[PDB]
Amino acid sequence: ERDCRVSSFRVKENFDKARFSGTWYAMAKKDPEGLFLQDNIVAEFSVDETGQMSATAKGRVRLLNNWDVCADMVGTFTDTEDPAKFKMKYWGVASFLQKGNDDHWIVDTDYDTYAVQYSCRLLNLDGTCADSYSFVFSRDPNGLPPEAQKIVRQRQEELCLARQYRLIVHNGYC
Ligand SMILES: CCCCCCCCCCCC(=O)O
Ligand SMILES: [Cl-]
Ligand SMILES: [Cl-]
Repeated sequence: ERDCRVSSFRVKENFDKARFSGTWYAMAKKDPEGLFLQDNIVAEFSVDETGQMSATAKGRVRLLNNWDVCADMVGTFTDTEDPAKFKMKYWGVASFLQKGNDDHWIVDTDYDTYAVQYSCRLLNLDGTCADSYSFVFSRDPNGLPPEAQKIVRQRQEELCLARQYRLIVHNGYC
């Protein structure tokens, strides 16, 4: 019944980069193929005078053969015609960390409590996403209040992802 075409997904009306700046703690993640950020994931958003949004992120990543390292990542956001949809160029402060360019959508936020982010890296031929990821962010590292949690669950369902998240732990690893 429900529409899972990426082209159908609503995103945050009149998204305000300035209001979104500051520290966001990842509470939950839906992983893409070949997942990178594992847990202890914290993002820092900024906007400069030209209106350009950028971010840094810290988190544990586990490169294969199970060697744990705290990745330090950088992202810069190129605007699109939709104020809530961006292209995010990202890299690690270390050369060998994963680099790339992903769609970065702010699906919903109230700026001071919760955010829902979404990226489809690759479409299916029917317009659904073949390879997606999504972060749920909280301003408070101890988690969302119930009213926000309930809104977020609705958005997770609208993205056709609600069954597919895992919780992100924060235990000072970094
Ligand atoms: C919120 C901006 C984060 C900086 C870009 C790093 C994001 C790349 C990792 C996301 C995909 C994954 O973690 O599997
Ligand atoms: Cl609930
Ligand atoms: Cl579920």
